[PDB]
Amino acid sequence: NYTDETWQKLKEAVEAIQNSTSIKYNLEELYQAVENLCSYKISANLYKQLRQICEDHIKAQIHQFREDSLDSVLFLKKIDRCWQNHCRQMIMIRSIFLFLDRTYVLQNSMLPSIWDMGLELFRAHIISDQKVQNKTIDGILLLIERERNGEAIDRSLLRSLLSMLSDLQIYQDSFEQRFLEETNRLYAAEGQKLMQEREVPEYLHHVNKRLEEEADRLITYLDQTTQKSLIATVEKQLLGEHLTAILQKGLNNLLDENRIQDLSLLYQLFSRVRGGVQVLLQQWIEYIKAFGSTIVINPEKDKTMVQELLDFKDKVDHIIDICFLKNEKFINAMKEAFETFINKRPNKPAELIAKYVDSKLRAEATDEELEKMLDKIMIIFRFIYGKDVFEAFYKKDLAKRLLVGKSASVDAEKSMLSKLKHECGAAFTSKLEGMFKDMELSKDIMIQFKQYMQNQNIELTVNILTMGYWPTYVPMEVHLPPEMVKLQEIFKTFYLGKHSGRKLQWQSTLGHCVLKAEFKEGKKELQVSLFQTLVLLMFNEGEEFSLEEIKQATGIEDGELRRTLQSLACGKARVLAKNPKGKDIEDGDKFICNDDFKHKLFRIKINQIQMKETVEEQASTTERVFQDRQYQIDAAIVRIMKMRKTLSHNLLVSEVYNQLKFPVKPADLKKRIESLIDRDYMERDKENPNQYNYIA
Amino acid sequence: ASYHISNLLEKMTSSDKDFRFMATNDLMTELQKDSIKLDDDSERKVVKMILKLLEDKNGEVQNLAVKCLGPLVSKVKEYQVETIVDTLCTNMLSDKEQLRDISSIGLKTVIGELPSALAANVCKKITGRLTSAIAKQEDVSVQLEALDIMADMLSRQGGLLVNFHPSILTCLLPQLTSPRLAVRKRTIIALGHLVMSCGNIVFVDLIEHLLSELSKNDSMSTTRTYIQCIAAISRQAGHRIGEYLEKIIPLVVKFCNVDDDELREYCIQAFESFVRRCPKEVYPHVSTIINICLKYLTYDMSWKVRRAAAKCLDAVVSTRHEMLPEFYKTVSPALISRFKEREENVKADVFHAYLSLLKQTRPVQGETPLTMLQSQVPNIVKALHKQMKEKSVKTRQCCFNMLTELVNVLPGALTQHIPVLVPGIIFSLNDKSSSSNLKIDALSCLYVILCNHSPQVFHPHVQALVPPVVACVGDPFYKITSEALLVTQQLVKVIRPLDQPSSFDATPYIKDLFTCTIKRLKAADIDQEVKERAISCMGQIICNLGDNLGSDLPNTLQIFLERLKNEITRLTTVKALTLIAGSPLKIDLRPVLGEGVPILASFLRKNQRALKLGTLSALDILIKNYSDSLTAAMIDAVLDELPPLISESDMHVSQMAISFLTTLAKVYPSSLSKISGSILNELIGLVRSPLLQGGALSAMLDFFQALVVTGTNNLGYMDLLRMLTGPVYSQKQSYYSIAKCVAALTRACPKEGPAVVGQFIQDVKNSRSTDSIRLLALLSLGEVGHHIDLSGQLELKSVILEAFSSPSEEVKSAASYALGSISVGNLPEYLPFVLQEITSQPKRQYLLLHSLKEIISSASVVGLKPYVENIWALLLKHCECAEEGTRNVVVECLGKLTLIDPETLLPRLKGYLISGSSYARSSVVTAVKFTISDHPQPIDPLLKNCIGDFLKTLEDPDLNVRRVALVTFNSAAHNKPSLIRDLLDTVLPHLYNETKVRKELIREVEMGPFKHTVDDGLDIRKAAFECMYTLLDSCLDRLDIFEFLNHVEDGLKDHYDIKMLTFLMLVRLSTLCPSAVLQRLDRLVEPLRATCTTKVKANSVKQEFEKQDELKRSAMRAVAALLTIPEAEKSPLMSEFQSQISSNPELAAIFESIQ
Amino acid sequence: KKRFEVKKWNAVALWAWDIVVDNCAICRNHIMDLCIECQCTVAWGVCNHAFHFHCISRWLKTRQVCPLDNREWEFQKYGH
Ligand SMILES: [Zn+2]
Ligand SMILES: [Zn+2]
Ligand SMILES: [Zn+2]
Repeated sequence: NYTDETWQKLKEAVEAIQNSTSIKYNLEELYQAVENLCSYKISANLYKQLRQICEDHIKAQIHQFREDSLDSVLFLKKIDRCWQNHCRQMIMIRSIFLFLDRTYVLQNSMLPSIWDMGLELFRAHIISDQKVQNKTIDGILLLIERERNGEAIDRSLLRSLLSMLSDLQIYQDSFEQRFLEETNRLYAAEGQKLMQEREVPEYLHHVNKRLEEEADRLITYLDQTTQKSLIATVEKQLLGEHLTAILQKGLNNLLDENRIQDLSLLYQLFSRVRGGVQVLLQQWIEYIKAFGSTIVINPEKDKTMVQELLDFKDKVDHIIDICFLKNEKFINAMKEAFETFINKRPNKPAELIAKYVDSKLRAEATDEELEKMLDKIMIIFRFIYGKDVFEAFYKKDLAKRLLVGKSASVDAEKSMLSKLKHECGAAFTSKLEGMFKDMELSKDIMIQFKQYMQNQNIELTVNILTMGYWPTYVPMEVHLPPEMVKLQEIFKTFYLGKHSGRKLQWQSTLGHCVLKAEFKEGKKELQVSLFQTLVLLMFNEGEEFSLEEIKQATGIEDGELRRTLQSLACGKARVLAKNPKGKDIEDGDKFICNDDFKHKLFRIKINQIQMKETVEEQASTTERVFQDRQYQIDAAIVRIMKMRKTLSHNLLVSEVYNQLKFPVKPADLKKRIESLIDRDYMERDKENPNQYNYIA
Repeated sequence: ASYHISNLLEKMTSSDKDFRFMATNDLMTELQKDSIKLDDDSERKVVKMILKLLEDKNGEVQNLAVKCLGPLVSKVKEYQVETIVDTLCTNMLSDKEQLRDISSIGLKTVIGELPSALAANVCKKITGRLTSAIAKQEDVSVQLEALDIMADMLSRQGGLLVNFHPSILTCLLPQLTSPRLAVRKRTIIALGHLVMSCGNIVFVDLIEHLLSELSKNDSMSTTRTYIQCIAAISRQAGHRIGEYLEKIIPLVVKFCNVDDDELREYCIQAFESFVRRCPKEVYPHVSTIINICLKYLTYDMSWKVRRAAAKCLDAVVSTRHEMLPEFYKTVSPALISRFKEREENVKADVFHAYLSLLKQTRPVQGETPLTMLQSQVPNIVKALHKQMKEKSVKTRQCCFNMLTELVNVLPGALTQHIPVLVPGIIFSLNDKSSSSNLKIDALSCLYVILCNHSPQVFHPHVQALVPPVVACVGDPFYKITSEALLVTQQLVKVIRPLDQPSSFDATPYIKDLFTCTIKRLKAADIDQEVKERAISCMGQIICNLGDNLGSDLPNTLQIFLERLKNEITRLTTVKALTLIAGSPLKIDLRPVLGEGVPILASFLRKNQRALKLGTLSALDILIKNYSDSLTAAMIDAVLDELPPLISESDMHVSQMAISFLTTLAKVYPSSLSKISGSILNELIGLVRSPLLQGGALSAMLDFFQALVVTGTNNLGYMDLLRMLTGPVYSQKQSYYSIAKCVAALTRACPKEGPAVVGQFIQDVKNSRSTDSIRLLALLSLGEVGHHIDLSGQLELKSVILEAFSSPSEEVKSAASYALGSISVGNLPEYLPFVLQEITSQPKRQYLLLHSLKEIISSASVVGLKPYVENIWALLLKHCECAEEGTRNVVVECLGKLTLIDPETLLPRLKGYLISGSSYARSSVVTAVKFTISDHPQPIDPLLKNCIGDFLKTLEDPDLNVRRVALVTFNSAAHNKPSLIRDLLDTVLPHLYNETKVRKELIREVEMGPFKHTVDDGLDIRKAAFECMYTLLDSCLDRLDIFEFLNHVEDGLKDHYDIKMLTFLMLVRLSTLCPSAVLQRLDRLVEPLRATCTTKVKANSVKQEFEKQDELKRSAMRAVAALLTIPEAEKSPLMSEFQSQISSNPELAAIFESIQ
Repeated sequence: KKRFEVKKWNAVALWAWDIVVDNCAICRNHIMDLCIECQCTVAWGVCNHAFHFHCISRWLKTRQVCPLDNREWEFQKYGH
């Protein structure tokens, strides 16, 4: 009777562990009562038997679930305990019928394992279909819904229940694409309500949190297939579909107030959506283009311009260093956007740069904060169309610094030459140092003048300059006291008799000298102009002279004279005193030499007139550069027509504009063409208005 | 090419400037492409030819040659590029000066065109020559030009030449002792780039050398360069100078002490880039070591010592927020405001240093930090009377910006101070001395004042204010004109005060304020920002100054009409007209509504969205206040444009439009002949929609309530019921929406008797009639009977109560709603029936109590108070475990009754608590849980006293009491911690106890052959652990973190369900307090070892594996967080573990998984 | 008994090539009075000679040195 006693020796063991009631026999005896029961033929009605009672117990569990209490939080903890129990009572039947699996069902591929069946009955009789399933998915979704606001769930309850759906293959199906469906309508409401309910800084605070929650909920209890398609729903709802509306109401603000905080956040987020980074790039350009076109288009901001332009470039660097995590796309957006606005104002921005550095090298000592200034000025200079405007203005302002008073630092000038001849030119500098060569070839012919004449028997240091390289000055006669017109000629007839066969043309505007002053309570000296010195010298022959009798004995035109006597007298109340006193001077005005000598330091400099740019000279030094351009055009066409004999008109306008930076609108270019046609340097023909020919 | 390059190289020396120029230039475009054809002969001729032209008599050929070498290197031989450098490097030594400039400039050009492979060989040859060139053998600008390239190299390719780092350093150290001050400053910049791209060993060699030489003191001319060096390193390196500083700061204090204009100035700015770059150093020394030196002017080089001291304070205030509250406000403003005059540049940095202090005082988003500032106000005002009349443009600008920030931070603070400020504003405003840049700030400031103050404070001053402001509006420059108009816009709101009545003279200025604006509105030929500001302003002038305005008004209104048609200004004029129409000074608009409404209706389809919402909101307030101008044509223009607006796509656009129609319905009942097409049809496109919000819903109920009252054709009562229900009489989510909608129609027009009747026989006829129909039928009864008195046809009660026993549980749950909601409409009648029914038969006990919840949850508080004691008596009787929900439904009514009035009931529960049962004690503590609200509620002060009385005597009881007691503590610590933060001392001892495994509660209840052990005290432990997670967000202020991390250990080796919860406690702890964690990081990693290594027995199942494998990856997920810790992480066991995880394949296949 | 004495003096003079009464070394008209291919501005070169631009542009065709020096001709200024 070994046949049908074992068939229900285990039917009292499986019926024992399903009701937790202990029997006599153990895992060492029952395991050996089935190992010697299962042969290679009778085991067909054993898996058929095991199923037979596994249905009869699980199918009795569903009648337990259908009761009164509707509240999910209780019902879910019930399914849970039913799955925790079932699952943890099968994994004891598998260890009893261990020899059933090793042999029979391992070799029956069509028939599922002992455990596989166990679940197969659970997805068919307890979850499967009808109230239990759909109210579990309803319960699971309700906890999830409550977790999305203040309410706290049982995080572990959701873990086993979703794991259960993972172990029953119903997850892929009855949950994921109905969870997402519900998640998509939740962030749609938020994405629209919160956008019109708060400010960008505070909305981005929220979206970062929200995203943190989902990517955190993804780990704790959700299944791992759903990552890609969940997170890309929230991004598509809180960031996607709102990008333009954020930079609409937020970006102009966030930039002005310079919130490196909320900017950094905006970038991290706008990285996560496809069209993101490029849309910020778009808007960032047209902010710079905008803020800059306000800094440089209006002349009412010339006073500051460059200074505020520097402050801006630094702010825009700081943001693309820390907020924009040094993105090369953006530096390239801005570099290009900076050039676009800097040049929307013809020539003035190039000029106000030259006048900035001129003032930043004048009569400040900390070169640690001065080299860093020139650095960030250079950093702005590279964007200019028409770098020639800066060339001359700096060249003529170098003249001021080189001949009329000394520079702030001795090395700082040669440091600025060095800092120049890159992104500037090698010929743009050979004219800049052609002056420096004149400075040191003069002070070399000075020693040969000084080391001869003193034994043969007013201290004099002449700087002899080449008229071609230097800002062509206007001459003016000056009635110099007959003793220095002696030293003028003890040197003129020294020069022409060394440097051979030349002319010399003395300048009064660039002459300056030192005077010993003797009055009351102060022997102080005065550095003064060649005009200041003659006006002050004639006070050694009595006191006071009308505007008439000065103009006679000094010999100045009213254009400069009215300016010089403006200084010394009423100008900050210095050394002279006008009888009909005011701001300006008129025909019958007298000037007494003021006998009270106020100044505290020694060696006073009243040489201010010679430091300032006259609008006579300013509006004129711009004008000379415009004229200078349409001559380099000639130097250009001749060079290209020389190399390649034939060329197109659309291939000649495309060559000269490539060869020089400055504007040159094609309307200017057609004038200069036929100032060479009508002079026979090049020839039109091949019966078209589109091709030219050389002929030397 | 082969012969064409054999051609160019002849043209390149044809004795003509033009010849050589174009030859090079053509070669320079060929080398900048991919470069076709350069044989190994070209390389030895072309590069031989380029080098020549670096010495040409023409400089433009020199320019092209120099700018040629760069785009030549990235297209030629490895050996050839080396050959070039050797030429330029020898040319550094030089003969003629012309060569020394062009070769140095060439070397820079080459240095750029280096990307990592070949670039090393390039730089190594250079670096070897530059080091020998930096050598001291006396040369002015051969040392300089070499130092110049040296820096330009380490900034780009300083990452290479790692084995050349200690070569450079030991040749730059003895150059700081150079005769020329120039060299010293040039070497600093060179060292600047080195300290960055090098590693420790050579950084330390510098810092020590620098320090020991400072200790040597030796030479004064050097000691100042030797401090300048410690400075530039702080800028470049930043956090690298972090460690070696406790040794540094003392020596630099001993030097800013020493008498010297120079050095003292160089120490304060070095002191700056310590508290500016390394917030680690925390020293108040620097503050005081500035306060003394912030005023060193005896009675000229002295000035710079102050400016540097001011900068530092500004950069010390800009970082520290804990140094503001008490400290700063007493010690700095007393000196900053004091030193508010001087020389312009120091003044500017001093000013700036108060702005930073005012920046820092901003809202976070005894005494508050701002009350000190409130006290400081009078001294600042006094100081700024002197300053605002200054010659300088820049000084006065810092004055206005000072106020502008002040008024924004502490608004109203400039009230008792106005009259001594205005003359200062008016000055800078109109006198020629200013710039565009300045008066635009003076205007902005004026605006910012006008807004944040009582319009009263300005009344006696409108005399001197109007004249120049009005003159500014007429300024040429556009940026001023707009800002002047934006001030003028508020000036009108200062004569207006139509919030609170105030007698003030208005008429004298309406002449001048008006004309100046229209002159800017009638322009149409200036900047568009002015054009808009003119409209934004004139809106406010018409809105307020109407009753004193001449016959200009109706004609100017026509100008608003013509600015409306404009593609640019429209939106601005739309909301400018929104504010006019809604002004209490009921002003005419009849002459421009005629054509205005269509032109407005038109905007609706412009999809600007912003314009959509703006025009809708104007259409609402234009139809309201002028409901006598409207023609039938006007309306039909608006209505045939609305259908796209009503759609689930955009709730807010829709709900604005719906509530516009609600306005229409109530004010022109004639007009609605029209909504029967598309509009209505799409309005059900929002009801059925599964996203209809409670806001937009009630925005629609009012619409229906106002639509069937008008009695318009097609849209009757019994008509609209079938437009709502028809859909649901055929076969997701909100059927509810269709009920509380159909309810609003009933209470509107009462042909209700029968309408309710057909609905009952629709539940009785559950034969043929589906749940989809029986469901909506019930919910609608509840929503109707909520306001109407439904105690009529008993085809009610006993029919609702039939659905209590329906196959569909959906129906039962909404049948419960129906009963509860119906009873509210006649409480005296139903409430003593429902109370009676609960005891009557348990056969329906649960669902009935859930109707009682909805009776508590909706009744008039006036009409429910009479029955309050009765309900309470019924609920007390029912804590029967007939089900478990039965209790939790009662333990929620009781709760919601406590919300209703707490004074009498809150201590009444504490009464039953004193000595209840095993289930009655469970009911009292959970009732007080549903009292805890998210945002503060008018019950919680009386709660904040009683929650002590509950919890304290709730941790000591037994069974499923502690589970609830700990959940009620959790909820309090999570939802509103200000109930618990001041109770944690007495409670935490009880809590941590419930974290240890109760040995008595483990019981053996084995099934059969296999043996099994269950833990009863699991859920009281699993709940206690979820408190330690909760207390880590708000309550770490009141915690012993060390004693806390003891219990983190228990649950690091506890039950699988708990291990999870504590693994997430670690990841939070290793961020929220990295300090205490690292101290115990020993006995936190070995419990994580156990959880990782233990392999599952290979015979077990699909789940048994993955359930432990998802466990394994929450331990690693937790190790990773302990790794990102203030770097001392390599402790004994942790360094062992890093080699253990890189050895195992599977244990690496878990670290791989997540990051 | 003098209040003012001349201590230092920094004179300034511009050296230029003196040729037959400033006359252009080609068209020999003047230097500020038009030329041949005109019957118009001064054109300074690297070498430092005064020329009418028209006449100096002519001499880049046949040769490239300067009609007075022998250095290769460049350009240094456009205006007297
Ligand atoms: Zn001539
Ligand atoms: Zn001419
Ligand atoms: Zn010559």
